[PDB]
Amino acid sequence: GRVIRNQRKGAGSIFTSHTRLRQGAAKLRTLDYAERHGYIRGIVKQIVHDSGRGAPLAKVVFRDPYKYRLREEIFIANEGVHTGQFIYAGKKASLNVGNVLPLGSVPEGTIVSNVEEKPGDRGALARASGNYVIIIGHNPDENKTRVRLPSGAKKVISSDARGVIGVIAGGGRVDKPLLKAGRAFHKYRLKRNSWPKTRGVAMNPVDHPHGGGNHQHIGKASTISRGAVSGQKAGLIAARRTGLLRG
Amino acid sequence: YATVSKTHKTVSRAYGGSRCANCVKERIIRAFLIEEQKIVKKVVKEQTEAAK
Amino acid sequence: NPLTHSTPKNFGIGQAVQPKRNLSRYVKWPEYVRVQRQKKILSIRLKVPPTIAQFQYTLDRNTAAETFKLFNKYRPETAAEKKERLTKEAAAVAEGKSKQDASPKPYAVKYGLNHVVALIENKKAKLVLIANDVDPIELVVFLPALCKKMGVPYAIVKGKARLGTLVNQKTSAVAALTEVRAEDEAALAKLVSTIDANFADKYDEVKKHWGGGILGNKAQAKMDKRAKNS
RNA sequence: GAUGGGGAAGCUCCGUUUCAAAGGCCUGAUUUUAUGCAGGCCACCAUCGAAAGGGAAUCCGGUUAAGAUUCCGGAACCUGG
RNA sequence: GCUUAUCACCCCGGAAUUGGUUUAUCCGGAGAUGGGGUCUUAUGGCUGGAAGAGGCCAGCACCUUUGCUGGCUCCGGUGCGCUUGUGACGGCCCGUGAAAAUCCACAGGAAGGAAUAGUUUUCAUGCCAGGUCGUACUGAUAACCGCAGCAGGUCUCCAAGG
RNA sequence: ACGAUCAACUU
RNA sequence: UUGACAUUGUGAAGAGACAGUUUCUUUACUUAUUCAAUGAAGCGGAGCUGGAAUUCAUUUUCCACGUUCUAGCAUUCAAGGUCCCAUUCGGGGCUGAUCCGGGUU
Ligand SMILES: [Mg+2]
Ligand SMILES: [Mg+2]
Ligand SMILES: [Mg+2]
Ligand SMILES: [Mg+2]
Ligand SMILES: [Mg+2]
Ligand SMILES: [Mg+2]
Ligand SMILES: [Mg+2]
Ligand SMILES: [Mg+2]
Ligand SMILES: [Mg+2]
Repeated sequence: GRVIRNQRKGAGSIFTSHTRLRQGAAKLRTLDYAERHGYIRGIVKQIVHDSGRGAPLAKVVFRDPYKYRLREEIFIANEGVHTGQFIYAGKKASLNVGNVLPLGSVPEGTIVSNVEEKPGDRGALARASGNYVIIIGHNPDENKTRVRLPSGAKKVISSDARGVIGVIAGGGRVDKPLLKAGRAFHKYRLKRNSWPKTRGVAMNPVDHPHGGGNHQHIGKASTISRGAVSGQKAGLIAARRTGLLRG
Repeated sequence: YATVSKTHKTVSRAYGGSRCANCVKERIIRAFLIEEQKIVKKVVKEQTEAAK
Repeated sequence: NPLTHSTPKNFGIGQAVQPKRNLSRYVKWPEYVRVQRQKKILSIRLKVPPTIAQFQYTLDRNTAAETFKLFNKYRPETAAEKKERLTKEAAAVAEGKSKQDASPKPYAVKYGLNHVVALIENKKAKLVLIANDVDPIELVVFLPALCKKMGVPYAIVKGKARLGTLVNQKTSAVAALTEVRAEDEAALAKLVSTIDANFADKYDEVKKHWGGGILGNKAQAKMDKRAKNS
């Protein structure tokens, strides 16, 4: 009989993201004439930590083609990129780690990151630390490229969509156990208000579908259908299966 | 810094009170060497464009 | 001069900030400019039923110029001439009084939509000029059919502003000659012949032809490329 | 949190730079007097939000029933002109 | 006002027999140790401000506005001391720990400028002004909240000897 | 190869 | 969430059943609608300039279009080249920087 926690998150009052210390949105350059027809050279000034982000960020300076000034861009740093390195972004850019190329300008098997879903969206795929997209094929007839995503999914993207050669830096981060509540605390105080988590079965029925009972138990199937409504979707939503894989 | 004279705020050199005199030396050497290399590069290009 | 040298810049990609070029093609115009351009584009993209697009078949430059040369000989009297005409009429009423008509009969261009449509219906109009740019077009869209029904020669001519300046208005949207002088009857007959050769005689064929359906520059090029191979 | 704009029967709601024609710098200046045409200058969008965050510049001695880094005496400093 | 520094940097020189060096093991042919220099002025010293003030005393006069006169006010030491500021470091993070106003410098070269007053002056001195509102007192076993002059509650600075 | 001076508080 | 009608137009194919009608494929078009971006900067077509023509100079042709050791620098309607003017410490046009369509992409 009460609005439950996952319903309350959408009003976004105390559940917004903590963005005070963040360096700015990490995205590729706006796709312009220079990247569309040739290449443009930028310089890596800094590799900086970003609050709430596992991967480090590269800060790259490009010359403005139309006005006398410099433009800062916040890239997600790939493994091996160093300060003082020259970055080449465009159709005619070379196949080197850190360079930004259209997906149609790389051979099959190329490892890229920060891949655009559509050309000009400035990077949407394979952004977290240690993640990458594999180029697996080309269809020049329909100007399309097949890729494998970090989740194992196969995708078809415009060959004009851009990517950064290499793999996102910071990999292996989740291989270290946190060991204690305080490290999770500090991890999430830079992200959002999602920790700690109270179990639904530890609540009363007013608070959660899992609440109540003279023992802690869910009492009805925890696999919830797609067509369930808000306040009902607590548990395993639209689960094709459950239980430990391979016995 | 708006109160004191220019002497307190700069050094008698190019990029006086903005760069550290080793970075200025590095800038000078890099500029001269890359400009000479650009001359060499275009002479090589003009030579190799005469092969045909 | 030994003190001057050839710099030339390299405006290729990655070098030498681009010079100022004409960007008139990429200007983000105000909304009213955008809408008044796109409305014309949409009008010609859609298939135009023959009742419209009977317009945009306007009288050509030479015949229109001579037509207006004739119509300019029958300009309605303005306020300045009407005031002194009324003074002459006042004097004639004072002393002369033939019956009441010491002033001569006027020969003037007839204008005004309701007045002209009534003249067409009574078959008094000997030549009707219809402006080609009346918005809303419903005001004159029936006029060519009405003139054809009544057997009155009509021309679709460019400029409601031009008709207006003919009849001392900002805009007229229609003009008509119902009577001309003897020395201008033969010129009127020549105009009627030329006008009928373009509007009344082709009316039945125009009434069955749909306008519009025209593509833009890029789509036209792409369709030409497709048609070259397929 | 206005404006542009959109929603709402409406009280009003969204949104904070947005799908807007959104402005002020120097220089020519006959200084009865304020301007006349010049040629670009970013495109930053109002405003409110801290007496513990940032921040131009003052100290000592004396003095009252009750005021003082504020008054008196002396000695400084900053900003604008 | 003069002077005064850890760090940093410069010149000479070319280092294995490796050296220098911190409480903490880092540094050196990408030039160490060494010799000689440059710089930030935290901070301290001397001088001006300034002894004329303030402090402590001694002689007379005394409510005659209430005083007057004179002297001294100096030189050292010590530290795992306390409080506090600061520096160079070191540890820690799947945590790497605001923004803007504002000020300055540099790059650039648009203009402007030369002989009994021809430009400009971030150098010295000189002239004028700096509005508005707050400012008393308590801040608590009696000045606040708790029905009160209530053993409750209510943020913070300084902190002597054994 | 020591001598002379100054100074703490730990064991 | 699913269907229907409206928004909602234009070509074809062609399953056809059969002057025509009627459901039914499949794909096509762009201007309605929808998504996104930019300070709406380089879009589309053609041309010039290069190389393979087994070209007929006749593009039944495709690809390229000034930047790739280096943590420098890149701005004053651009120097230059050409014309015009009563030119002084100059002013202007064209070219440099191909042409055309005003569809920002
Ligand atoms: Mg739990
Ligand atoms: Mg319980
Ligand atoms: Mg249930
Ligand atoms: Mg304020
Ligand atoms: Mg007091
Ligand atoms: Mg005073
Ligand atoms: Mg006070
Ligand atoms: Mg007080
Ligand atoms: Mg007080």
